[PDB]
Amino acid sequence: ESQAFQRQLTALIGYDVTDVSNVHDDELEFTRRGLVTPRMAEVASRDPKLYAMHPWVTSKPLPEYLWKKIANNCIFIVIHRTTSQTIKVSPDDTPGAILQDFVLRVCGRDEYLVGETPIKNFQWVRHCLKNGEEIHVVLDTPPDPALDEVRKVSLWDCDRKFRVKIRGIDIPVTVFVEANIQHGQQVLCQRRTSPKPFTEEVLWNVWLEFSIKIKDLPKGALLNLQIYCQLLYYVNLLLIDHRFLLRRGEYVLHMWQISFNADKLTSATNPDKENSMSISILLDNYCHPIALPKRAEMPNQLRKQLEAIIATDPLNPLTAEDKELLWHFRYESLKHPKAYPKLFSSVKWGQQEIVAKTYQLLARREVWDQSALDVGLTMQLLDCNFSDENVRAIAVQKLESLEDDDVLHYLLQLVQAVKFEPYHDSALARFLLKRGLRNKRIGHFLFWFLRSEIAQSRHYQQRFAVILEAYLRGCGTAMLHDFTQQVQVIEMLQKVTLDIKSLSASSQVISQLKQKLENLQNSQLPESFRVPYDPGLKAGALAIEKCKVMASKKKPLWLEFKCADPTALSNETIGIIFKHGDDLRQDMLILQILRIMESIWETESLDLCLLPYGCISTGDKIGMIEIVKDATTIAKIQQKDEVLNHWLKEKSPTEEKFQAAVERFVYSCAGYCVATFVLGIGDRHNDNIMITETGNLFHIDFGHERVPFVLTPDFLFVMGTSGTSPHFQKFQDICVKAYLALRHHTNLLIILFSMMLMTGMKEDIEYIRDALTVGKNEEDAKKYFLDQIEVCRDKGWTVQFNWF
Ligand SMILES: COc1ccc(Nc2ncc3c(n2)n([C@H]2CC[C@H](O)CC2)c(=O)n3C)c(C)c1
Repeated sequence: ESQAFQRQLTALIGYDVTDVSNVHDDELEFTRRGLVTPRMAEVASRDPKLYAMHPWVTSKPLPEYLWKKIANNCIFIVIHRTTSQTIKVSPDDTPGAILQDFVLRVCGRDEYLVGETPIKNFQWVRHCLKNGEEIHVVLDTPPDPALDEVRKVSLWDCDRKFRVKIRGIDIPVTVFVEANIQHGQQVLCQRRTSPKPFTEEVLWNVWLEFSIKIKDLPKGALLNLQIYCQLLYYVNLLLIDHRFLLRRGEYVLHMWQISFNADKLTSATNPDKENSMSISILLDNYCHPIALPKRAEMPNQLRKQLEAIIATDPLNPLTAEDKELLWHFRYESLKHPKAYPKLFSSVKWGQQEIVAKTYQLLARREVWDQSALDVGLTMQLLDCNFSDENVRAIAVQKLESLEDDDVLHYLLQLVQAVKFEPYHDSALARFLLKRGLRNKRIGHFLFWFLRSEIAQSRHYQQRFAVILEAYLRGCGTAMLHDFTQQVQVIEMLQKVTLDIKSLSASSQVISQLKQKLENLQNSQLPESFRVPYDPGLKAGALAIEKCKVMASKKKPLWLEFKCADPTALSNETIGIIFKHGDDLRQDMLILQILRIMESIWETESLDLCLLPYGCISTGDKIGMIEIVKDATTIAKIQQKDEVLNHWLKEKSPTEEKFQAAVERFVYSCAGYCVATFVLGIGDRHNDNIMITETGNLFHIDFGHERVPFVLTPDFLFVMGTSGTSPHFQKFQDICVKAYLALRHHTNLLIILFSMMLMTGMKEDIEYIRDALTVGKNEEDAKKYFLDQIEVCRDKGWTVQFNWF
């Protein structure tokens, strides 16, 4: 009766937040009640009308390539009733002015054209102009906001050295315990136990005294415990808790098993108590509670040394000379905004006096607050290397400036950045909540980004579940209903995917698939649901006739659905692929960097025609993918030079379209050539590369003799070259222009890649350093990328054959 709402959330989240079996403290519960106020703050402040209609707008300028589509400075928009009427409108006109009570909704979508923004600033308009599609809208009644209703003694006095006694270990299946006092990634001090023979139970009952004092312990200090037989098991314990108190008492911590990573810094313990290793520890308990409280100019040559350090990439290491120089001239380093990540690495966190000096420094935020928002720099202070709550907070405040559109660009990476946070109720977690509760699109993707990690990562499911419950308790009854219609479908369809995969090592499989879905369609399944990757799109009834099982090494479910919106322009079905086997969380990350790459090029007035298809990971190596209409594989066309160009002319009806297809190929090919090379996912097979009948080429399957990228003689013949051509010159020109544009955002791409490698996947990250050629000049870099084209031209088909 009363607890029916919590059980409703538990089914949506995929984890029971009310469960307190895998906890040793009230951390998750304190953060649950602490997340009430920021949720209430956004629910009360948000506009009912604007939130219900969720307008997707951008304050960014209109691109140079998109102005070419608007003739005589007036675009055409058609308003529907049975009857339609075309209206010529200026790009600077507001929807109300075109309206001359009634809303302008997109035909066949849940996207609305409202607010004090011009038509050129609407994301749907910029999309229609790109693909060369007519802007079709319908005079609708505004959606009711009532559908979105919401249901309702000092530590610095302790001069004694820190110690912790390791009682023993226990496993049902030579060894020693490695104790570490960690702050981020840096180890303050290390102490190891005597090596005793490895058995079922190994007791020590000995105190491990550290060099660090109680006074010198910082906020967010971790007690890293490691088992070496070499490394086998790991576990962590936050020494200074969420209530600013030094931990006390007996603890039995279940350790995570191995075989660097975001999964190592986790405060959460192993839920598998009947199969994992455990550790018994005791912390010095006291009667009184121990709580934690709250110039001259640089010379010419030394300034040249300091400015050189700030100028280097985020991966370049800081020596003792570098760290001491940055800390001594911290006030001059404070003047430079790019110096902040390198400066906050130069500070001794295991020293009470030094940490206090970092706080009085940070107080003079006069230059940081006034500085231009650098997302690369902002994200830099949110990684594994930064664990001070106050240092991480100065980055989160800069993210507040970021508009809704740009929040969507980095939403996935910001969600993964929570893994690097020492405590649960953090500024970043509170930020993701507020931005998710303000905008329906941000909140929708937030739900799926959180639900993806909960379903797989047991290391962070407890943390992400309390963030999802906090979002879910303010998204409104309308979204809560939609999220259930989505969950019910994705869960029922995940069952069929794993069932069909188990039945295959044909006529039998396709007849059994059509059997399994038919009885599901005429049962408890919803009549309509929202597409997790395209929330504007709404899929209805299953097209059982068009449903099939794909023929590959894995057995995915090719599913087709009729559109729920009857105001849709075409009767075209929605295609969704349910695939098990590959890690879709990796595909999710690469596709996001690809979307960022498109925005990076947009600011530089470039359009490299990338196709970043929809992909949402739902469970254990299982999720959904977008079916790209009128698109096939390169290997499918082969099942050698003329073969690809002939397919383009065959699928082209008029010469007007084939001359457009060759241009659509030149941009899309060069775009994926640059993108895949930078991220180190360029040496791929024809089966993992696709092309549309419109000429748009795109890379697929990012589930983890050599060549930098794919530029085979079948593609070069489309351009008209054999081992120059007017199209090939256009290709190399845009290849240089696109590569040069990404080098202007090196630190962004370095920090995006570094995070991806830690949350999704040391020497491996070092790849982008050479790929984006750090240290070299713009003219020197031009020759490097042109030489990579020459490697592809010399190799040709040699690499493609080698893939067995
Ligand atoms: C994460 O990888 C994926 C999976 C499916 C799609 N969508 C998709 N739409 C239409 C397709 C298609 N795939 N394929 C594949 C099947 C998988 C195989 O590996 C390659 C060929 C086709 O033959 N047609 C006609 C994408 C864009 C990426």
